[PDB]
Amino acid sequence: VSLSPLILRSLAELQDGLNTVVDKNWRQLRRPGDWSLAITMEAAELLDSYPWKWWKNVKAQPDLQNVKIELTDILHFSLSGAMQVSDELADFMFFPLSDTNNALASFQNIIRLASLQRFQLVTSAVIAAADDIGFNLVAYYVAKHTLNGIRQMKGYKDGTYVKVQKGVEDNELLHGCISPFSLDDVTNEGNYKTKWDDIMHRVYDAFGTPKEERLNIGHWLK
Amino acid sequence: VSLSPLILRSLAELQDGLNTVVDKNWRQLRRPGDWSLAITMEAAELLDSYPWKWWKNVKAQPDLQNVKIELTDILHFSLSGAMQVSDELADFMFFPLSDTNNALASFQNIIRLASLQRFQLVTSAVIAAADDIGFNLVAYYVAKHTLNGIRQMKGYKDGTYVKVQKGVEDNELLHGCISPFSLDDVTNEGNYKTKWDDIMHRVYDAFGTPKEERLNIGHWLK
Ligand SMILES: O=c1ccn([C@H]2C[C@H](O)[C@@H](COP(=O)(O)O)O2)c(=O)[nH]1
Ligand SMILES: O=c1ccn([C@H]2C[C@H](O)[C@@H](COP(=O)(O)O)O2)c(=O)[nH]1
Ligand SMILES: [Mg+2]
Ligand SMILES: [Mg+2]
Ligand SMILES: [Mg+2]
Ligand SMILES: [Mg+2]
Ligand SMILES: [Mg+2]
Ligand SMILES: [Mg+2]
Repeated sequence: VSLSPLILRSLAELQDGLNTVVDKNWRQLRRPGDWSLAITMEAAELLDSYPWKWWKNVKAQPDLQNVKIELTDILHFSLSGAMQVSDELADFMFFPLSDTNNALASFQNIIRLASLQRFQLVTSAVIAAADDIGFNLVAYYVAKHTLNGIRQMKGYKDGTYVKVQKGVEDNELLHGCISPFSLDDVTNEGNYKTKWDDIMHRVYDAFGTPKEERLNIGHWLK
Repeated sequence: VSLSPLILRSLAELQDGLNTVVDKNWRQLRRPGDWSLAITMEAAELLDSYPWKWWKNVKAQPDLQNVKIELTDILHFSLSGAMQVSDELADFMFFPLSDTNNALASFQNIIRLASLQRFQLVTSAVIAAADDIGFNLVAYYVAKHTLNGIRQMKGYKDGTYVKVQKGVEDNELLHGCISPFSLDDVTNEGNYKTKWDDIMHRVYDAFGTPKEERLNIGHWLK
């Protein structure tokens, strides 16, 4: 249903920090329609994790691990949209999402909500989806946030980064960085920041980031 | 603005024939929401032909030739949707489409129209876009229709087809199959069918289709 407001605020802080790595003055440069488009396009990636096409590889299997990654990407963009516009559940999300027909309908409705700039509702939708599917959305967020920062360090913005190397997409390495961590670990009121820092360092390890280039949890929090 | 109704009807006939190659009973198996999803996903391909991302290869150039292909793909799906539901312009398309901001807005609005199952309006939008950009939509349709059929012959539906070979995407070969043909050639009331047949054989040539496997224009027309 919902995250603790203190956890949500820390996620928002991380998101602002990441947006600032991309551009120092992102709050002036970006507009709500940018985040609508970004969510639309991640939702298309999410939809394409399923075998929806009736004319192309009809017996393909759903990439349910990639679903987690794309929902996490949507979260980054819905947090970002919410920092620019206030929006001023059971209608548009259909459970269980393990049913492919429910997933295709629900994730198409995320596109509609994005186009209406209902970013907070999109955030609520992703939280509800992670609860239904049963994955650790907060831990996924911290891990992908870290990979996002790594990508920026390694030339994503100037077109020199390569996402798939030796048969492995960078995103795939995140699953094992996160699996040691429980839901309680990453939402505990007193100790969550240390566990987020642990996730970050596991991701930096996975990409061989030199120690001097690593940004710890405190870099991101206000 | 609009095509001749006789030209539109022949396109619809070709579309029905192609849909029948994919599945004999497509008219029972498919539902309007399928075509909405298909158009959404082609519109995402269309949007991704532009350098819209502010965090990833920011100085990339638009793939304006691929725009033509993706609009043509949308047409196939909007024709198909219109065969299942009646819908029972200047608001949602913004010219010139050579302006990237106009294109991103317009093509996002195609997604909205698709989700509303306004398939005839989507068709009108594609016709208007081709008129504005200045490409031969009918010739593009016939060429991609032919490649679509070829793909089905070569295992697209069972996952054995390879779209990009030796650095060239199959779609790229279509441009040169079409460039000899004028707008008048492919819409002339008396002779258009022969010119469509010519396009088809040029596409079969490009993919080395044995003569016995080729389907001529008459296969597709009622
Ligand atoms: O201003 C931005 C731009 C991008 N992203 C992140 C969010 C997603 O997790 C990720 C998606 O990158 P792609 O793989 O689509 O390129 O980018 C941000 O957080 N802020
Ligand atoms: O029932 C169908 C399914 C697919 N297509 C065609 C339309 C598009 O031109 C093409 C897109 O194929 P992809 O490259 O997305 O897979 O498929 C049809 O015409 N009818
Ligand atoms: Mg993406
Ligand atoms: Mg992806
Ligand atoms: Mg993604
Ligand atoms: Mg496609
Ligand atoms: Mg394409
Ligand atoms: Mg396409």
